[PDB]
Amino acid sequence: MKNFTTYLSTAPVVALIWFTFTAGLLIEINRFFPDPLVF
Amino acid sequence: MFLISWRGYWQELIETLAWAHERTPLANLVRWRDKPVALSIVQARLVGLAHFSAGYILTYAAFLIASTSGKF
Amino acid sequence: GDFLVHHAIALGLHTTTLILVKGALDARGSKLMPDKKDFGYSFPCDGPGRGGTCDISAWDAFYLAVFWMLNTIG
Amino acid sequence: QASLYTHHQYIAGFILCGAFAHGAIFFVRDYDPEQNKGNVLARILDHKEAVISHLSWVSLFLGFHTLGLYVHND
Amino acid sequence: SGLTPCSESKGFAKRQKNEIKALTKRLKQYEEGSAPSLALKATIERTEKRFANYGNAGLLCGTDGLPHLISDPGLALRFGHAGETLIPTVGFLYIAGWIGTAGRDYLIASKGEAKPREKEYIIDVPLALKISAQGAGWPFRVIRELQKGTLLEKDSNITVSPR
Amino acid sequence: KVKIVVDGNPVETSFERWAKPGHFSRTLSKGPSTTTWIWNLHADAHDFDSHTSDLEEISRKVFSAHFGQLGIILIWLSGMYFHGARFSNYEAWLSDPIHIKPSAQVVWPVVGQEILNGDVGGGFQGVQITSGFFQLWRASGITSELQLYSTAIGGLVLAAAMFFAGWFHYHKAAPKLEWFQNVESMLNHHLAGLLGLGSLAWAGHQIHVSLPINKLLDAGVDPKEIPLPHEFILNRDLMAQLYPSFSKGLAPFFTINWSEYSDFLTFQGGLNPVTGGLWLSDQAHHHLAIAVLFLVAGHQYRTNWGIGHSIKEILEAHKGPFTGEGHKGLYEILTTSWHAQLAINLALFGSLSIIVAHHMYSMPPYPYLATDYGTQLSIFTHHTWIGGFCIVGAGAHAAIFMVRDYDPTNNYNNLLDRVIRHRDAIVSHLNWVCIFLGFHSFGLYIHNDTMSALGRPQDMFSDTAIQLQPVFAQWIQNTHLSAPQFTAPNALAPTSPVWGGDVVAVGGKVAAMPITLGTADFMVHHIHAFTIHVTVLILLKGVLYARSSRLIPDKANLGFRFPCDGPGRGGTCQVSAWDHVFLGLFWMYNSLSIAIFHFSWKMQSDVWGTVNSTGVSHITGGNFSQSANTINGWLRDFLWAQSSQVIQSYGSALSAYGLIFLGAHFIWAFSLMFLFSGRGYWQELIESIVWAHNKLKVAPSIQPRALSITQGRAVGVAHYLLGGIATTWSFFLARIIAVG
Amino acid sequence: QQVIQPINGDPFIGMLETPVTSSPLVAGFLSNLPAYRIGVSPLLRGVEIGLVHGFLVTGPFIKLGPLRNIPGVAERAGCLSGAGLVVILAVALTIYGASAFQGVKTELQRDPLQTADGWQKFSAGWLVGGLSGVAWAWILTQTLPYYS
Amino acid sequence: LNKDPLVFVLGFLGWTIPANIGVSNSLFGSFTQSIGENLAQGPPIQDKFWLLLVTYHVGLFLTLLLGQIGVQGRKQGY
Ligand code: CLA
Ligand code: CLA
Ligand code: CLA
Ligand code: CLA
Ligand SMILES: CC1=C(C/C=C(\C)CCC[C@H](C)CCC[C@H](C)CCCC(C)C)C(=O)c2ccccc2C1=O
Ligand SMILES: CC(=O)/C=C/C=C(C)/C=C\[C@H]1[C@H](C)CCCC1(C)C
Ligand code: SF4
Repeated sequence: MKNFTTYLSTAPVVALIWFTFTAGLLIEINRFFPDPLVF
Repeated sequence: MFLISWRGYWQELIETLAWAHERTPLANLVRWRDKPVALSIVQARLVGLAHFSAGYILTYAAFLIASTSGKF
Repeated sequence: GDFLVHHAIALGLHTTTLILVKGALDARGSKLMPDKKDFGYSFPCDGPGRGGTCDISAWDAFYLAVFWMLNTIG
Repeated sequence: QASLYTHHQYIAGFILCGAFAHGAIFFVRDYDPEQNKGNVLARILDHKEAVISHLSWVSLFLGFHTLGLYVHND
Repeated sequence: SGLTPCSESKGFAKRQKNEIKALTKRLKQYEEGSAPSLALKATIERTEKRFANYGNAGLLCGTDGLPHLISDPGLALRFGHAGETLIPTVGFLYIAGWIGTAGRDYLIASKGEAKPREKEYIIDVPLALKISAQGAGWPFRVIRELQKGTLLEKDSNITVSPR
Repeated sequence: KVKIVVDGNPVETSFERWAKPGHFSRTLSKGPSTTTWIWNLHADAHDFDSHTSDLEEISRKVFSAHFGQLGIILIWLSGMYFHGARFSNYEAWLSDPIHIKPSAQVVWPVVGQEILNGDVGGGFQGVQITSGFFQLWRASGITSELQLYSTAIGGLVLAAAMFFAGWFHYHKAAPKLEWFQNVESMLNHHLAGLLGLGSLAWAGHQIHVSLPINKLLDAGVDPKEIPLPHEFILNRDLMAQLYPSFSKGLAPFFTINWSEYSDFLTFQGGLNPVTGGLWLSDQAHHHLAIAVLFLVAGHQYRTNWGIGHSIKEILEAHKGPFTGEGHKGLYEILTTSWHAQLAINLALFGSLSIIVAHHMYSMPPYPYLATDYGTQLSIFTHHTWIGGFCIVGAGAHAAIFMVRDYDPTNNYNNLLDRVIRHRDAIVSHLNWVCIFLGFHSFGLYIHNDTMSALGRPQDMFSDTAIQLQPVFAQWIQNTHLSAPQFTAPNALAPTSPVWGGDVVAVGGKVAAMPITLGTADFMVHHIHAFTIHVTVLILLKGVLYARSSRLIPDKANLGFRFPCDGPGRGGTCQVSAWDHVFLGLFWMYNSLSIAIFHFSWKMQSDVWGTVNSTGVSHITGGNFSQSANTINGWLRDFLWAQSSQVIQSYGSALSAYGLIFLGAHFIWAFSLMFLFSGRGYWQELIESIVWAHNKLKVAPSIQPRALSITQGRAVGVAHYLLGGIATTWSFFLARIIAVG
Repeated sequence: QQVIQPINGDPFIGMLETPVTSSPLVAGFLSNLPAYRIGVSPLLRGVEIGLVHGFLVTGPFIKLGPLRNIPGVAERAGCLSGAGLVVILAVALTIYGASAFQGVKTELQRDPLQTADGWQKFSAGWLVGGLSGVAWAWILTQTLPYYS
Repeated sequence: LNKDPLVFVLGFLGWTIPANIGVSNSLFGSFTQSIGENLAQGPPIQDKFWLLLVTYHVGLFLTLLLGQIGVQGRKQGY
């Protein structure tokens, strides 16, 4: 499990997880609050 | 072509061509004075840039003058 | 539209200037080639050693910047 | 009018490239560091990394945001 | 700039009416209650809400009938356009300083390890999450580093090429 | 003696090496000092012979990697069947394949992207597909989403089996080297067992499932009222209703009364007029005959029962007075070099994909494929591109063999040795051929453009001026048109309508028609010959001079992939065989772009279109023969005129193509920064940027480097190809979806 | 039996002897061409070569030139064009000789052609033979029975 | 050429005599009839003379090539 979590901590896996989180957050914000142009 | 392909490809190609001329009957009666070689690295950058720029300018000049003068 | 294209023009001016200025200031030497002044303004490269050194001369910075100038004036 | 504007702007672009080219040539061939010790020329050579890096930053900012606004509008 | 509010712009209203009309023209080829009909009606509802919201935000409209943003901080604050660029500027700068400070903190913390390069491509994920949480208080720490003199490395410790 | 030999449990199954990037390589396992290590890890990941010199370990890695690729392909295929089952208008299209556009992708409503769910018909909204799956599923007899679901589930089970096998044959039971070197056994099994039994089993499916269901479909029966395939399996009388010879059962087969089966094993030729596709009974007979031929072919090679051929003996016997020792030593090469095998197989596989493109457009094998113009254009273009890339790869791995696996001791005066010993003659003659072809192909167009601009159309190379008729191809067309009369008497019709004869029309649209050839066709075919010969010149020159040249006599010591041997000898950039692959990719792109442009314009101008009482109204109205003999004709009447659909696509469901058109133009232009520049500039720029990071104490420990010279070239050509090909992709698809 | 051998038995001169190079028909035919008559004067070999080449070039000019569709004018224009090409090639041959010239065994004397004076006589012979061959081509278009 | 040339009716007649066998006339007979009919202006592109020419000549050339190889290959060792 230690070796597996080290693999999950390699740069592309962390990049995949973080960018999936960020893209999903942006997508769900735009789903819940459609068409934001201004604050 | 001058900007993407670089020198050593052309030098080996020219070597085969120089072999061909020396071995071809009725043509090897004539010889070069200057040994044919590929253009230098810097010369290639220059010549590619010159063709790129001249084509850029000629294309836009034709488009500009034709598009404006065909209407006006 | 004038706003957007003027900022494109600013990008072109600043990038062409960056290439030209970096070429002029690194013309005498850089970390990759600390004795570049000994080789002159225009030379092909310093060979594939030290990672490879294509287009390291200041002349090559001019050559790269002409593309950006043509893009900018375009 | 269109031909004259385009003609003189392309001529201006080529000339500006040449200006910076001959500045680089000056730095290689003619610049004497001992004769310019501590003056404005030597001092701008002495912070060339700051100048180049700031030109890089402004070019990157302009490119990222101008292209991004255009692509968003597209 | 000679603009008009979008809520009183005729071009803005014409654009809303034309977009709704195109979507409604697409609608009259499907039965009611079908998935295409529901999807098109949802798009129509979103279009109407979007035009109403852009009118109600006080956005200015050009002769194109489209919203134009005001970005001078003076004109924005006095005429109620701070939500267009100024407040987004503050929000972006806060998040960007957060990201940069978290990255700097992680790099500095990794510099003291026995194998500093290992943490750069095999991420210390608990440490990264802890540092990422602490990036919320970045302006205070960064301003203190600026006044103290520890934000910047001294020029005598940085490599430079021969001049 | 051919036998199964494995090693038990050679490699432990553990995540320990997953946690150590670059473990496979002795240089890379120590970890990075610079960012170059990050790229080198990916570049060297599948270079097995660089990791070790043991042929057994390399072969085991290759076998298990092939299982992994098969599992990925099965996941992809099951995905396509699943999206047909779940996210498609397939059943509605089955009820009305002439008016309903196939769609099997639906986008979610967010950020306005639901406009891409176009009104494709059948009460359905989605992205229109051009892969041809609907026509393939209909030809197979699939009538419901349940059968598509079943294939998707079965594919995922088989995908898991492939991934299990790759793990199993690497970690548990890894075959030894002598198992892999049983090329006689592998050829016998792949000819008779894979291809032969595959064709026999597919003939079985066609006869028992595809033939009766499609017969009922083309009769006009509603697909929901057609009996399921197993009803045709279990009820022989039901099948005998459609094919009366089935009442006799298998007795005509066993008594050699094969002509009784003539109702479902036919030799009609041509196309089914209802669907515009090839007759499925013809396909059943074709696959049966193919199966028998391959089953016979798989008994040629000696394995364990004395009879059969030794391939080494065959090769060593074929030598002549011109060729020295002939094919001696080739058996040792092809049983010890994986790269030599890859070179051969890539060359033939790519040539096969290109042949497939031509044969499927000319003889459309699926119902309602030929009038789905988007699908026709897409599959031609796709298989052409796959073929070209595979051929360039053949050149690459031939060169890799020459650098790494060639041994002069085992090649003394054989064919390979003698080819190397006159490489200058080969390359110089091919150089002359390329120059001659370029002059007498492209210069004809330049002559025509200049004559037309000067107001001298009578001085042009054209059908109404100085003519260049392709008389040999015209004679071939006439011969193939006249074939059912004399030279193929039991075939009712020619193989394709392209040779001559009448228009095949489906739903008021042309499925296939004669493709006449005039001066413009002559000119563009010699363009094709020129571009193919130049691409051959680059790749073959890379192979022949991979080890040495007059310029660099010790090039093999520098390896397959190296940037140069320095600025000396005038300058030696791109001497490596890898760089010949790099240049050959561009010329492959140029060649295949002209080929697919030729296809698109000629089909739109001379084949595709609507049928009226008067005749055929083609999409671009026959303008190929009028203007394809000038470059300006191509630029205006093809590129400028046909790009109207992609640049007007905004605000429609085709707007994704307009965006991809622009983005692909961008990616293409972006590539020129990598191709035109050099890493010395970029490394110095990075020095200044690194100074800025050092000042703020944000310099990384993994020291940033510019890309290597070779990586700069690889990035440049990858983005060039991606941008150009995706530009043509969006142009083609928007054009033919909107006007098809 | 092997029909490809090193050039003159020397494996290290960059040439191979093949049936194309060294068949008795090919080597006999090439030896009797005027280019390979080493002892014959370069002027007369130039005359023969010029006759052959000036005659042959008129054909494309006659049948494919801009005036090819004008009866009578087509032949005269094609022959004047061929004469212009012959004169241009004479200039090229002459400037080749002035620049190119500033042992051989089977012992052989070197060609008098491969000298400055010999090449200049060759150029004169080329010019005379080429103009004569162009004129003879015109005469043939005016006199051949089945010419069209 | 070092071709070892030998007088070859075995191949001149090794293809022509089998090609003069009547099947549903013969290839050689049809070829000669086409030559005679075309000798009475070049043959058109619809004429069977081209196909008869190509088939007969590829058969004769392959027969001659295989005959030369068989005579020389057996003599020099197979
Ligand atoms: C369209 C063509 C194109 C593009 C986009 C660029 C881009 C760039 N050039 Mg290169 N250039 C080009 C053509 C181009 N060039 C050509 C033909 C030459 C002649 C060889 C050069 C020569 C050149 C020199 C000599 C220099 C540049 C520099 C720059 C930068 C300018 C600053 C900037 O705009 O930052 C913004 C960056 C961009 C606009 C790049 C694209 C950014 C993308 C869109 C970000 C998003 C990526 C996406 C999300 C990732 C998806 C990946 C996917 C697989 C998942 C930028 C990286 C200068 C530089 O490096 O300054 C810092 C520099 O010194 N250029
Ligand atoms: C720790 C992260 C970090 C920080 C604090 C900085 C800071 C700086 N960068 Mg550097 N940069 C980074 C990462 C970082 N960079 C990476 C990963 C790259 C490779 C893409 C670069 C490439 C780069 C260039 C080419 C340039 C800068 C420049 C600059 C300066 C101006 C700001 C800017 O232009 O942003 C622009 C930043 C980018 C375009 C890349 C940012 C990529 C992400 C968003 C940052 C990395 C986040 C990191 C992975 C977080 C991990 C933390 C976590 C484990 C806890 C400033 C000194 C400019 C200059 O020198 O100004 C004087 C300049 O020209 N950067
Ligand atoms: C009749 C016997 C038979 C059949 C049908 C095959 C078929 C195949 N072999 Mg070949 N093989 C055989 C005998 C056979 N082999 C023998 C006797 C040897 C040793 C001399 C080999 C040595 C060999 C090597 C070294 C490789 C292959 C590979 C392949 C695949 C080629 C790519 C392809 O077209 O995939 C088409 C795929 C399908 C049609 C999907 C279904 C495939 C089924 C499930 C497998 C059936 C064949 C298998 C041998 C049956 C045994 C069952 C197993 C549980 C014991 C394909 C699966 C290549 C590879 O891809 O393997 C991973 C490869 O590298 N084979
Ligand atoms: C349109 C762009 C272009 C052009 C014209 C060429 C030209 C050529 N390429 Mg280059 N190439 C290009 C793009 C181009 N390339 C690019 C972008 C790359 C980077 C990948 C390359 C990389 C490349 C490689 C790797 C190779 C070539 C080769 C060739 C030659 C092919 C043989 C031939 O056709 O000769 C005929 C010449 C032409 C068809 C050019 C047009 C000539 C006109 C019609 C004649 C005009 C004569 C003029 C009127 C008389 C002079 C009058 C004037 C002085 C007043 C030819 C010189 C191959 C070669 O060298 O093999 C022999 C070769 O191996 N190219
Ligand atoms: C532009 C260019 C470069 C500069 C390009 C470089 C250095 C590539 C940069 C790639 C990425 C963007 C670097 C950063 C990768 C990190 C993994 C980023 C992490 C940050 C997250 C946001 C993902 C060269 O090095 C070069 C070398 C040789 C010939 C031509 C060229 C050339 O044209
Ligand atoms: C607003 C603007 O225009 C310039 C501001 C930046 C500073 C003060 C530059 C840095 C200093 C810090 C305190 C230490 C490094 C060198 C400097 C110049 C003294
Ligand atoms: S490839 Fe680069 S480093 Fe090598 S010789 Fe050419 S320019 Fe110099």
